[PDB]
Amino acid sequence: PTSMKALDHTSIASVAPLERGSVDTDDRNSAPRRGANFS
Amino acid sequence: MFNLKVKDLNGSARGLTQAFAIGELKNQLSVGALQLPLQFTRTFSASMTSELLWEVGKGNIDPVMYARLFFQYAQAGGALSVDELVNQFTEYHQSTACNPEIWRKLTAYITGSSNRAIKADAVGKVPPTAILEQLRTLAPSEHELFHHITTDFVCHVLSPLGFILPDAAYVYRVGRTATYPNFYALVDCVRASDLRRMLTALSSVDSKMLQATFKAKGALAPALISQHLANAATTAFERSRGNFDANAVVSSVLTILGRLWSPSTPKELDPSARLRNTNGIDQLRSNLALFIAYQDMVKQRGRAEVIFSDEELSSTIIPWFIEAMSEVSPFKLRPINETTSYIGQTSAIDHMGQPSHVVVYEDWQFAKEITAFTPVKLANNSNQRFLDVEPGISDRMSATLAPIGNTFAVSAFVKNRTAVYEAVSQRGTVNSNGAEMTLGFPSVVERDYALDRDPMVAIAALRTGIVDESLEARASNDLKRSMFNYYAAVMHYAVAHNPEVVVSEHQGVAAEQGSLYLVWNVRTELRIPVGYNAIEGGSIRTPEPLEAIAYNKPIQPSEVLQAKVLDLANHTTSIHIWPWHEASTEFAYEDAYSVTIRNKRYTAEVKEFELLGLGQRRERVRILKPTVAHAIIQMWYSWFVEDDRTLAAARRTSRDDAEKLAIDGRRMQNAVTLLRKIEMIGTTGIGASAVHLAQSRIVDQMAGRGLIDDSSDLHVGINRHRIRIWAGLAVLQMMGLLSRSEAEALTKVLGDSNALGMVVATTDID
Amino acid sequence: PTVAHAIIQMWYSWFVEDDRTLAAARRTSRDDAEKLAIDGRRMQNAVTLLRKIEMIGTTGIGASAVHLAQSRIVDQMAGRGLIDDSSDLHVGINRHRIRIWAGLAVLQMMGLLSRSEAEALTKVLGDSNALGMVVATTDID
Amino acid sequence: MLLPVVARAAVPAIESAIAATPGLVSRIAAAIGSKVSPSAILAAVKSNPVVAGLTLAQIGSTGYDAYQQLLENHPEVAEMLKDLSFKADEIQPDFIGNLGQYREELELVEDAARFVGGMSNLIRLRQALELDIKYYGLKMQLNDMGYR
Amino acid sequence: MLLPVVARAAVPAIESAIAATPGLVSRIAAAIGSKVSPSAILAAVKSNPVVAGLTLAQIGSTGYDAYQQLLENHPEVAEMLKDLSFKADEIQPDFIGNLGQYREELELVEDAARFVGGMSNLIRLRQALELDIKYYGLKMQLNDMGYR
Amino acid sequence: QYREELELVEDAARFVGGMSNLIRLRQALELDIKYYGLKMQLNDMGYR
Amino acid sequence: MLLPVVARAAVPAIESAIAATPGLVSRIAAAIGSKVSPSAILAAVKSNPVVAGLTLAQIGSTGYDAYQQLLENHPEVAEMLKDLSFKADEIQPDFIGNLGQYREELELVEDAARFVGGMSNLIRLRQALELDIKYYGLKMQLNDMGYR
Amino acid sequence: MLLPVVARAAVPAIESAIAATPGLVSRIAAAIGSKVSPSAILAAVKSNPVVAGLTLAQIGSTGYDAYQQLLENHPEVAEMLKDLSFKADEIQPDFIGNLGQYREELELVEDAARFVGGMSNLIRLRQALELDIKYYGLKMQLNDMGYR
Repeated sequence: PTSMKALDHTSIASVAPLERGSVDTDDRNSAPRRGANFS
Repeated sequence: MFNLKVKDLNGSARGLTQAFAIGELKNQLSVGALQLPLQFTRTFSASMTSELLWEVGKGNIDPVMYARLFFQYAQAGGALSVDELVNQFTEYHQSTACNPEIWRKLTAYITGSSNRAIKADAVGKVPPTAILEQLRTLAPSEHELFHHITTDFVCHVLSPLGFILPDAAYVYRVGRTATYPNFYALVDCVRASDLRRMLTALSSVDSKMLQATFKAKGALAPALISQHLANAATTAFERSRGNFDANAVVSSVLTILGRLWSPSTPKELDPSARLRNTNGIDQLRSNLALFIAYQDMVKQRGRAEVIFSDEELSSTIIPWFIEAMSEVSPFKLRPINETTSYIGQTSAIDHMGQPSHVVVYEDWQFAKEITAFTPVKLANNSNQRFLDVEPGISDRMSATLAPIGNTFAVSAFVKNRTAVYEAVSQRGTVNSNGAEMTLGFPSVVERDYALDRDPMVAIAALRTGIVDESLEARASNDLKRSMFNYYAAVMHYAVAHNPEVVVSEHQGVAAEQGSLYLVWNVRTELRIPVGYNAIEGGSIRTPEPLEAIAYNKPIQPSEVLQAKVLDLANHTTSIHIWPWHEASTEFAYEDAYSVTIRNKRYTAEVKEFELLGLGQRRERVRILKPTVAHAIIQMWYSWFVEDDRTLAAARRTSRDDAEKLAIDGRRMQNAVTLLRKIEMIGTTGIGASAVHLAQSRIVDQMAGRGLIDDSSDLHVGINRHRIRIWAGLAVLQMMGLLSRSEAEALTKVLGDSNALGMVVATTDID
Repeated sequence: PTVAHAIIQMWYSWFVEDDRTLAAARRTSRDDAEKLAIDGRRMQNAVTLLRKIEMIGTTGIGASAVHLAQSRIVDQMAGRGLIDDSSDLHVGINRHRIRIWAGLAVLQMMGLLSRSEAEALTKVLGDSNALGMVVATTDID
Repeated sequence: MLLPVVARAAVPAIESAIAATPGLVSRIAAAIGSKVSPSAILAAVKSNPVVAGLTLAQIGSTGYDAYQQLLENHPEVAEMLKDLSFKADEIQPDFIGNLGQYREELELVEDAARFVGGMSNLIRLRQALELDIKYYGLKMQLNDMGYR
Repeated sequence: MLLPVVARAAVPAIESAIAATPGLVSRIAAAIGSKVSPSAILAAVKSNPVVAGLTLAQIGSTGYDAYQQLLENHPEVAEMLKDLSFKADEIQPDFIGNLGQYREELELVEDAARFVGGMSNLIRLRQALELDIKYYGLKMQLNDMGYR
Repeated sequence: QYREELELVEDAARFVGGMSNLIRLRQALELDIKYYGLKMQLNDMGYR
Repeated sequence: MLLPVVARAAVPAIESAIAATPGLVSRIAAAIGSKVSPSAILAAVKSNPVVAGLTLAQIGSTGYDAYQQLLENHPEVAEMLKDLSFKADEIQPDFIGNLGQYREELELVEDAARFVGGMSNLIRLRQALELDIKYYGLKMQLNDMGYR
Repeated sequence: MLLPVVARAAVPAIESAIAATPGLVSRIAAAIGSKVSPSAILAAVKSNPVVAGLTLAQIGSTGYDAYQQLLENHPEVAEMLKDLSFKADEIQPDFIGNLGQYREELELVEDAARFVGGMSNLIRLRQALELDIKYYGLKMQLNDMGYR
């Protein structure tokens, strides 16, 4: 099997956002919002 | 929707009152006591634009916009001011340019060759983000936004030679601009004149010569590059050096205006006969946007001082101050009539003349486009993530939303309102109070959704005038900056339609040495005052910009205000670094259409992914918020329930036969126009596919029990008119446009008026 | 096609012989102005390399390895019950990773190189970090 | 400095607390970091609002009134006041694990919530069912009389 | 019915618990609502998986093993079974108010979190600072030797 | 004697942000560990 | 939810440790921050995998087996769990300076390494020389017979 | 990190052996260079596979199957472990030493042979390192005089 290991450990060029925020939102699932009753 | 009692302005809305702007928290504000005549013929309005995504990585430098990035990074970023920023930029620029090594070391890296010439063929390629990585170590800074500006500088001189990879890309969002200058927005835009003269020197370096000597000779040492950069970067360092403090350019030149407006200026300090005659003061004398800026100035500093030489020096300041602003900037001078064009007014008149209610509203062009992106991480625990626009989800909604657009235009809301106050009002005068003034500002509520803030603190900011501290500074900085726009946007309006204005000087409580407030001359031709003033002479002189509105006749907005959507589609590859989770709404929905057929209950559930044509439920995708669309609908909801409330409030106490029948004449006529509108939404692409499915979950649920079929002569129609209505909410519910609570009350209103009962009554013949 | 295996065997010999000397020539210098000439040379190769391999990947033999590499993972994944792939396998890294591995396969599926030689040729792109600093792909259709 | 409106009411509140007991005078001198003399701190209060707040935190008995009114007088001191005055709330050893058991339970409510409507509705609906039966009879009867 | 793979382990597990003590036999007969005779419930277990689960909830000592294996081969019952078997977790009187005090505090963490990165990072960064000083020296020295 | 010291704070200040932030961040670290656990758990329940 | 495959092994493993000694029950209650009652923590383990891991760190004797199996079926917690459970390794006062002396030495090996090849080769080549002489004779003789 | 699959194979293997006899502490410290304590050597195993493979081969009663399991599960350690464990086979008086035992060794020579050159060259190179240090200095000095 070919080894892609070495190529796997890498870093990404870093950069800083102008306005910080939205950080912990990376992984979340909001479960759906219901509609109103009808009549 | 914001209601104020114009009689007591102080209590109801202190944000828009002038008494607050010049520093009177207490009730008292001077009457038309002392005065000087004046005419404001010009103003500084921001150009009409809203935020756009602009990408910083590529080799170009567009000086106007990098300047704009500083505004946002420093100001809205939470930092002190762009002034302190730019200063720390030129200490940074002095560090690299005036330093001989730092231009060698990174031309050793990009060219690869320390001690010897490089041929013409053997020219490698170094990606832009690379050289940035190292420049970080050489000339370190606490602001990454500096390293980007130097990085794509060297990229610009080296681009022709081809030492760098083009392919890499990167992106930020520039911010929104206040339409009218706050005091500091002057100070900023003066420093940003320096900065723009900085960058225009960096930007303009061609290095064509270095390109010619490379071709013919065939090779060149780093000694030619590393000088030719160092010559460029020190041409920019020239142009920075020796500019005046913005803080003391403006602080003075708003004072020496402030002394030639105010009538009461002590002769001990009088702007002299020369500077009064200076070229350009004439023009800046009659300019409004400065005035309301001046009022701010004294609100804060409390005072003023002229440091600059009162004569010889201060006559080279002005021509420098004019050239800063006058030059293309975010702020460009315009005739005063134009900048308020979109505001419009309408009023409900008694028999005599005077206002009962009077409405002020911002017209809008409803935004008919919407986009949906899926966020994609670069690597685990990396915030670089860049989104992919997905067409075919968006083509649905924008072809769904386009039908909604035509039918909600704002003018049709107030055209509806005044039709209410015609019917509800008695026959008799209104002496009891000043006419209440309701003002729709969809822009207010709009800014609350993109910033995610309780509508109650936004309104209550205008009412009491103080901003709640409980919120984090990122909001307050966009809240106050907002609350100042409306203040300004009011006075440009009042002044535009009452060209006669008169400048007094407030000194009752002696809060500040120098103060100013306008007083309008408006000729009312009315018997009794609204608000409170003596209404003497057949004209009333009112310090409050609001009152001076109330006496206007109806006005039709001549220019639609324009929202415009943020654009993801264009640059797909570039990695988004700005947080996009603020402007993103999660997209998921569930609902059940319940009907009762022959004494049982049949419920059809439905999911949003089915409505869109998607076969599977995909979690990731996030609708980019439809703010201005949610702004308008929010308005139209609150004015609907408000109307329908005020009628059923009168309908009880009417005590007349002729009039009572005119109320129920109104409600019914109202509610079935309500419904014919929602039924119109049901025929839309999402409306269609919601219906087709709902009937189909109901059918196969009845499979087990054989029961007789309908006439459908009108039954197909009666059933049809009902199922559409429920589509109408479902589409509104699933997009952000209507919250679930207000969707219920909106059913209840349509429910008891038995609107549906009356809708069918037109489809039968008897 | 031994004439072809001859050249590409040579190229891999010389190329590795470079980076052995530079990192050898760097640690000798013990002077800063030079070290950035070398550290600029290492990187400046490792992209020119990383582009050769990827440009190789675009070749039809190249492409057909790509398409098939993803396609089997997508369909392997859909059974596992989550489709988040489509977004993720096209990214800053994993579009390069699979791009390269298809570029080193085509060399190995031919005689042109030995699977141990490619394994080391990878390790050069590992340290030089040329990978992370590009973040941009070119498609030869 | 210090705005006068705050001063007419604020100055005597502190002075009263000082005259009540000396033991506080040493405390505030430590917290604010001011000269122990009662005349000194009173000179500091007038000078800075931030300082004025920390004093009113040290004495909450009589002082709570002015403190709130000071919030209105200066937005900035209160904003930078909330941070300077802070105490870590002692956490119970059992708490975080004790919360772990309600994971199963709260997810049950939110299933019931979404169905009904806002949480406010469900609290109502719960009462409607818990409500005595006669009432259902009562309401039926008013409808029998043609009232609704 | 019940899948054999489960049933193989399930049946003797229950039968063992029965043989251990009679007191359980009466309990399960009450919960499942089946004839008290040990032969009856054992006939019911085989018939329905839902029933099989409730039995294994009644006896957790020896039975927990099979239950999980039942849960594997039957994701279907998993939802239904979770509902039928439920107990309200007794809540402490102090709890909800006791939580009210941490409102101020958690909002402080999430200000620090967003800045650093994911919560995982901040937990790391906190340790890095708390970490002994010598280590900073150690790492500096390896860089002195030219290691990276 | 504090010349050496204050220049140290202002190096830490600029990094974090306004002085107000650093006073907060300092507390966040000094804060008890359990709280980090608490916040993690609310996120475990799906509360943001 | 904890996956059953793990939970099957996990639950009795913990329960066994509890039954072994009470002294651990108080410890885990402190670390996880859960109600001290053995029934409580056992309710928490089932609820969260992260919690399940910290428990198995507290007891390593019998518990190490399940922990690894937990780690397999949950690569997710692996990162988070590694952070929450950490102890600063006590460093020896002599160490960092003691390492400073080997700077001269290791640079000598890496000069020899590059020449030969990978470090693996040099370890071999070193043995080849250290090897007894007769072997060189042996190999020569097989070549004398024709063997290669 | 050490693969969890092989982890459950090695850890009971090395532990049972350590508790079986204390004498095995002589192996761990000799090659691996682990700390004197039985607890720390365990952490070394978990840390590195190479370290682990040298723990498995050294304790041979229960270990072989476990060692071969480690091999396949983490194949990079193959070349390393087989090499770092080598034991000289001394000498056979009889002519037919063969590949019976000496197989591994005569392989080893050839690698070393291949690298250096013709079989003679190595034996030469063997001696050059065996020569007294002085002879080097001699050759250098006779070079200094300008003789070569």
